[PDB]
Amino acid sequence: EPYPDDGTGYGDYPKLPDRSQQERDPWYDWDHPDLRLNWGEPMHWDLDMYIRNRVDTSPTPV
Amino acid sequence: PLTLEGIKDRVLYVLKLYDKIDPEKLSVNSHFMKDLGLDSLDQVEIIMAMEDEFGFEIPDIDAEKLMCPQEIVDYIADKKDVYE
Amino acid sequence: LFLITMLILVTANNLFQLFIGWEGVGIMSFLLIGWWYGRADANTAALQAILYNRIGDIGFILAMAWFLTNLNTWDLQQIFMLNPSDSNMPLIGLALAATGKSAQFGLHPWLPSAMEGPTPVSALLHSSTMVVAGIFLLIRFYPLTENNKYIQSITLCLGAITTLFTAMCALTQNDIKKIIAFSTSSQLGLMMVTIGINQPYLAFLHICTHAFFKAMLFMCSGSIIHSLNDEQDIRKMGGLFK
Amino acid sequence: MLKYIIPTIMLMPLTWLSKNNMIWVNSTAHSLLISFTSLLLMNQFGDNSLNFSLLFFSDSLSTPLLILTMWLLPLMLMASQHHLSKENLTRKKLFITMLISLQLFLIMTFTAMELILFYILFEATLVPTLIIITRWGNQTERLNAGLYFLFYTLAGSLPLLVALIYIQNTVGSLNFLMLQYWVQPVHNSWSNVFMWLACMMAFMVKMPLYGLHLWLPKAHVEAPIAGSMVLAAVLLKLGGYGMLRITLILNPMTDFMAYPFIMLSLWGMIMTSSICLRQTDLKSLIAYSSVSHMALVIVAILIQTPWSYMGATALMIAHGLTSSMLFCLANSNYERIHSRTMILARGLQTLLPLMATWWLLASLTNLALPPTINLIGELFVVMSTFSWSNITIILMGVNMVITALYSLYMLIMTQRGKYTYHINNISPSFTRENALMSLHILPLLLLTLNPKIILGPLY
Amino acid sequence: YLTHQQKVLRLYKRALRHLESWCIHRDKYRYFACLLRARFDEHKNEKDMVKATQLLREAEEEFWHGQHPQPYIFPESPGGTSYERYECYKVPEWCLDDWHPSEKAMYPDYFAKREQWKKLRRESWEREVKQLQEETPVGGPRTEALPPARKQGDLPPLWWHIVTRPRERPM
Amino acid sequence: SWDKDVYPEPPRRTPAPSPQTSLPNPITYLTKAFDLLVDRPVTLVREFIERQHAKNKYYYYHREFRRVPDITECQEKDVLCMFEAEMQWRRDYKVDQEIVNIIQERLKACQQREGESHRQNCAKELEQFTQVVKAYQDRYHDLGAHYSARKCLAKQKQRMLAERKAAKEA
Amino acid sequence: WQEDPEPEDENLYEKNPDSHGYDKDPAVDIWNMRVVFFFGFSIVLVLGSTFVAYLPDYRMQEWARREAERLVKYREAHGLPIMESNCFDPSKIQLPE
Amino acid sequence: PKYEASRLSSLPTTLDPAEYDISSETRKAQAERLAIRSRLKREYQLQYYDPSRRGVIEDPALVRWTYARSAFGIGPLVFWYYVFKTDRDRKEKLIQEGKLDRTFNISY
Amino acid sequence: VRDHWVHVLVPMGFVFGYYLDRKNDEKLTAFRNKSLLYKRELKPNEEVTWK
Amino acid sequence: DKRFLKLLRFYILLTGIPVAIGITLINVFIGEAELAEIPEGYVPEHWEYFKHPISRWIARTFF
Ligand SMILES: CCCCCCCCCCCCO[C@@H]1O[C@H](CO)[C@@H](O[C@H]2O[C@H](CO)[C@@H](O)[C@H](O)[C@H]2O)[C@H](O)[C@H]1O
Ligand SMILES: CCCCCCCCCCCCO[C@@H]1O[C@H](CO)[C@@H](O[C@H]2O[C@H](CO)[C@@H](O)[C@H](O)[C@H]2O)[C@H](O)[C@H]1O
Ligand SMILES: CCCCCCCCCCCCO[C@@H]1O[C@H](CO)[C@@H](O[C@H]2O[C@H](CO)[C@@H](O)[C@H](O)[C@H]2O)[C@H](O)[C@H]1O
Ligand SMILES: CCCCCCCCCCCCO[C@@H]1O[C@H](CO)[C@@H](O[C@H]2O[C@H](CO)[C@@H](O)[C@H](O)[C@H]2O)[C@H](O)[C@H]1O
Ligand SMILES: CCCCCCCCCCCCO[C@@H]1O[C@H](CO)[C@@H](O[C@H]2O[C@H](CO)[C@@H](O)[C@H](O)[C@H]2O)[C@H](O)[C@H]1O
Repeated sequence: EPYPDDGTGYGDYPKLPDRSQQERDPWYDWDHPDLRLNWGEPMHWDLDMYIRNRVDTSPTPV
Repeated sequence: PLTLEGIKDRVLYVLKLYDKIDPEKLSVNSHFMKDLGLDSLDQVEIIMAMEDEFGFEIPDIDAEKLMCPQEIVDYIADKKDVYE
Repeated sequence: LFLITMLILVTANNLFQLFIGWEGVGIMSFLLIGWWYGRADANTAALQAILYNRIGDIGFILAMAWFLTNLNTWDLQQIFMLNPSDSNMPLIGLALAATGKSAQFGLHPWLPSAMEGPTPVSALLHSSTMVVAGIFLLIRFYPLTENNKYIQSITLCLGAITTLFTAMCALTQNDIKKIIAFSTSSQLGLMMVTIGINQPYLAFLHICTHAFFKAMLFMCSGSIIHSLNDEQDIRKMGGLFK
Repeated sequence: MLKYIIPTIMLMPLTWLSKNNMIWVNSTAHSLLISFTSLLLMNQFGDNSLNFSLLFFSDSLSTPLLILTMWLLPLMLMASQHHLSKENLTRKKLFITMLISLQLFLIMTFTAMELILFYILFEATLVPTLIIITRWGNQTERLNAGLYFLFYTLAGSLPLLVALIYIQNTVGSLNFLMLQYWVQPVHNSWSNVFMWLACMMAFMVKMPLYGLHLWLPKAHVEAPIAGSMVLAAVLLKLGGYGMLRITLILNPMTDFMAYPFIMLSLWGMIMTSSICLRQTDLKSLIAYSSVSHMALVIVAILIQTPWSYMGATALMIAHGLTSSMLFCLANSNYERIHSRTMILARGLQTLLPLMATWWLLASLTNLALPPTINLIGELFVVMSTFSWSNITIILMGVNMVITALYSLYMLIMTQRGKYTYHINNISPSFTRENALMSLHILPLLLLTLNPKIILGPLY
Repeated sequence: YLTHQQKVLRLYKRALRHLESWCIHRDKYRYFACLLRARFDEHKNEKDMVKATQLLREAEEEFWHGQHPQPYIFPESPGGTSYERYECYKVPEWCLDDWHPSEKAMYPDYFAKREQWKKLRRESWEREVKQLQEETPVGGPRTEALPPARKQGDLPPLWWHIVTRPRERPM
Repeated sequence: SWDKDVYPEPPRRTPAPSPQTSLPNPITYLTKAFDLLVDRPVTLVREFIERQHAKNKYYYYHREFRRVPDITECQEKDVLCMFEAEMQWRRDYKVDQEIVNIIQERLKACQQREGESHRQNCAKELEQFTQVVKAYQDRYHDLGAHYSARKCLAKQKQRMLAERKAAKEA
Repeated sequence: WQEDPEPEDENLYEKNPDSHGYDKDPAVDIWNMRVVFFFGFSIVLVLGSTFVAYLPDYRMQEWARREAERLVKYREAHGLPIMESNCFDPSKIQLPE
Repeated sequence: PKYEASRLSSLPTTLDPAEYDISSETRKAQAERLAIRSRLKREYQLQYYDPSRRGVIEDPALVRWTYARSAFGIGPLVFWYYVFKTDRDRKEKLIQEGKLDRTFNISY
Repeated sequence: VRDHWVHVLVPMGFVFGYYLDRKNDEKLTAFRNKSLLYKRELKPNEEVTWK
Repeated sequence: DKRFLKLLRFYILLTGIPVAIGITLINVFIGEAELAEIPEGYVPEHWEYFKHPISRWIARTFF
């Protein structure tokens, strides 16, 4: 699913869920364990914002 | 410093303090389901005691596969880099 | 190096030399909090300390700019001699810088996060180096603050909310290092309260006395953690008295 | 200045007449000797500038920029010789010739008394710089980077030429020593508003001013290492040096004409610092970092205070070494993994422990840790702009926080964390690379002991 | 992706761990753990699978309300205090290739044994690639499972980075 | 080593020891140790060095600048006269900066020297500092980075015109 | 078209484990390290830092201090103001009007 | 009390109503996703485990990301212009009147 | 020496540059010992105050 | 890394030690100049307005 067709400049780059990398399964054998990414999978447009050192979107107990 | 025999001794020691297991029937190769008559709820509690015995977590995807004491000894030995 | 930068800070006679020590302890705390640099949470905590302390540094440079513009000096001797009466702006800057350095409410979360560092780091960070620097800066400037009731009211309420809020956080924490860290934040708030009641020398005495037993508490927690193979949750301790 | 012009020119026959395998040894060795003699320019007086002849002079503004220029040539030679190792011999010698010809134009540019002479030399630097980028860049869009760089410059520089020729007709001279005594005030009129803009916009593009800056990241991403080094360290400062000189004849009109550029600079420094937090190309991040730092220099020059001019001089020198060192650090990773993507090769402190230290020191100077001359320059500007208006401390302080955030973010992302598993060609740091890093940082830190030689004429 | 049986068993373990965080004391935990087990044993034989899914969904709603906001985490588990603590000391084995000959000379026995492993790796690789070609359907792998070696002298395909990975406590 | 009139200090008043205890003073014994172990060897090295210095006595001088006509006496655009006047004004500007620095050093030394009594006892220094800063401000403040004797004169004449007007309205 | 394949990257350390990274030829590589280290560190940095440390009163700030001391001494000994507001003598100024 | 998801705090998977109703269509889609993942995993692994490979395994997903990413404009300038202009007009007015204190201000 | 003769080029360029800088001062001697600031009487063995 | 730091240390000290020793001997055995009033009728050389022997050597030789 692409980003909405505006002048924003996303082209056909996929719009992926707005979730932190912290939400990915820490036990799965990621090709990049520190980022929890597999080689070849499409990267979120804002991946650099969602690395584990930055913005977390994980469910909260409250 | 853990050893293969040391790990095995403690895995069986924990199982021999579990009332649902008869310590006479228990061996390293006893299947928790087929030989000891336990259920999968029981298996989850066995894995939890192992995690408590050695102080580290066994993720659910790996834990569900450990159906006898030897498979637990192998799993613990592999994660702790025990070769002897 | 962490000790050296602190002694630069404490013996500094002009604001530029003091700024050298101020920023030095900040970066040494970044290097020691992020000691285990393969751990993302350690790197995150180390950068968080830099973030909050650089927000407080805005206050430090504001005071530096006001003192140069209005008094033509960065030397403590000339500032106290000229004794400005419209000191609201320079002191508000110092209070902001102290708030970051001493983890007062608003710029406070980084101090408990600093528990990422090895235990000796926490013992030295919380006792004789970084965190008391914010309090020390305000004690250095008591000749100005003792004539400013408005500044006293601000530091009083800031310390009061700090000492109560962080002590309240400590009531439920299960990590032994965080309980002690929140104890330091609460003790820092009390020191800020002492500054707010115009008792700088009492605030200074608490820095000295606090150093002894706060560093001891961390070393005792480190003794426990080491004997329990890096366990830090108090729910897994118990029965250690004998 | 002939004692520097002639030996620099002689570097050309040295390079072309050297044995094939000695071109880097000979050019590097002798360019370092020229750099050593450049320290004779430190004979500065309290009142008068050092006026050699009818063509060239050297005051405390030009001298530190001259020393930086001649220091940078051997560093660029050291930095270039590896990725040019497969080049054929004639094209290597042509590459070294461009660098030498760039030094020749630069040292003449910084020492010219007459402003048209400064203009011609200021323009001449474009040719070797453009040729270095388009001929020896790696990627397809180096051709576009050249055109953007070329035509941004000429869009501003041609109005400057017209203004300069107009000023000589009215005043009778463009000798900078004469202008100091015959300068007359600039009264309000639309004609003087365009004279002001024509006198300034060319230097604004070079700095670059925020809003005229997009050529810079494009240029850096395409340039070879030596191109980035000279561009970041010296070529940007041509605009800073030009503004510091030409503002002499723009008073009092600068009072109100500076506002829109100060607003662009003050806000632009926050915008570009924030942009650095989200850059994915390491070279592009360093390029945006330069824009943010040079925004401070523009503010310092425009508010025209003794403290701001001293800070501007120190910032220009300090940034030149720091930014050049960062491109060299970024390039050392690139020569292993052949990518500028910042997230590609992580955890490099585990694999390259000493290069991690250089990264640490470069980052610490980039965020202006006291008492580095980076902080001295920044602090002086912050001091002076507070007097200009107290509210500026808010934007200055916020920029300090963001700069620390992206500087350390660079360090944490590339050097810390876990190493990338599949990257198995991270060979140990070479002696050449370690020497290159240390030849930036050591003189930069030694300047802390004697900052006065980089504070400029207002000292 | 998870079966119903897997979801119930995951919930039981997760619920028990949070209950322990609440109870703290072992005798108190034992008591309430058995009560919790009896709640699962009550509906163990529910054969109506629509009813069973309702039981699990309410159970997970109950868990979310009653979870500990600061549960106990094993120190080296994700989110624990020692998680990734030793990553900085893990150095990949290819780094030894770049050691200077004088450094390698300090460990003559170790580096001779390393050469045998590198030879074992080189001579095995083609058979590993061939085994994977023969056993992979036309569309490519449908799962990530890798096979064992099938003959004598063969090694299980793609073994090097498992077998020679850094020790958990490498220094 | 320096002019006591430029950098004055009041006469020093040190009370005599007056022990009211039988316990020995540790500072007195450390002082004697410091004299024997630190000062004397230090003094011996220095006296050897000064003996070498006395064998080679040579001098340097403080440069004297003749006075030249001010910018007020320079014809417009006459750069030869303007140049000398401008250079002289620049030398004077640096000198006035150091005059202020001397007075600030006096003030700061008094503040430290007088301790908790500085506010009263440093009044004379405070007054002298106040006056020199006012004179310095009048001469040189607000000229800008491109300052000159011309701009300095323009400011003085603006100040003189404001003073002439105010006196007239009185 | 007909075109060469991309060359494989070369590791200087494989042929020369002692490489300084300057040249594939070991003799040239060692010479190039020596000029950089000698002319860079031994000469420019060490001697250049020494040269800067001993510059003769850079920009007269020491002379200015001595001169200021001479004027402060003279003016206070003669009951004169340390500094006057006026930079130039009013007698030499003819105001407008 | 039901969970309210927010942009910065997602709905937990155990509370997501679509996690318990998994049909044949959903299972088929998950298998297609696992197949794509496995195919990429194998392609990566045959290079990562190749004993003769020295270098970087170029990732087209990473390249596409950097390429896509490398591919409120007067309002704040006007806002800041009026803030500083208003402040400096006020300040200049007071200095001309003598009502601004600059007693010890000789650095600028 | 055909091996190392090229190493005198930059050093000779510096000497020639130094010499030409000095010759240029010889063309700018119109105010030598004539500025109001520095003008004086020549010393007995002095031909010129500076060169 | 260790080789580079040894080379860096050696080449800094190669001239650093001789310069450090040279400064000490100059300070000890030549010493600094002494301030004097300009004798009446005496015109000092431009390098006689500086105190340290290295500074007045720099002024004499180069400036
Ligand atoms: C009469 C007016 C004209 C005046 C001309 C004055 C200069 C005359 C120079 C004549 C000699 C030229 O020398 C001839 O060219 C070059 C450099 O010299 C030499 O060959 C060169 O090859 C390579 C460079 O490519 C290097 O190793 C080195 O520069 C040199 O050996 C030839 O072996 C020599 O035969
Ligand atoms: C990024 C670019 C930033 C651009 C900033 C633009 C600043 C604009 C400045 C506007 C002021 C221009 O200069 C202004 O020109 C007019 C010329 O008619 C002068 O005024 C002159 O013409 C008008 C006619 O309307 C007469 O009323 C007036 O008597 C006469 O002196 C003003 O004295 C001068 O103030
Ligand atoms: C005024 C300052 C000038 C400073 C210039 C500094 C330049 C330093 C460059 C040094 C490089 C020397 O590099 C190399 O060393 C030796 C020198 O005998 C020679 O190498 C070899 O040459 C021939 C044999 O082939 C022999 O005479 C020599 O003994 C042998 O070592 C090379 O001909 C020279 O190129
Ligand atoms: C650390 C190495 C630094 C290398 C660079 C410096 C090299 C030269 C340094 C010292 C040179 C000798 O220093 C020089 O000695 C004599 C003092 O004897 C001084 O000369 C002065 O006194 C001597 C008598 O003593 C007489 O010649 C005369 O009265 C006067 O010229 C010089 O003004 C001084 O500069
Ligand atoms: C950072 C250091 C860089 C070093 C670079 C090295 C370049 C080499 C420069 C050598 C220059 C020597 O140049 C020569 O020195 C002697 C010193 O006795 C000077 O000698 C003269 O100096 C002054 C000039 O008024 C007088 O004392 C007198 O006329 C005479 O002694 C000459 O004026 C100069 O022609």
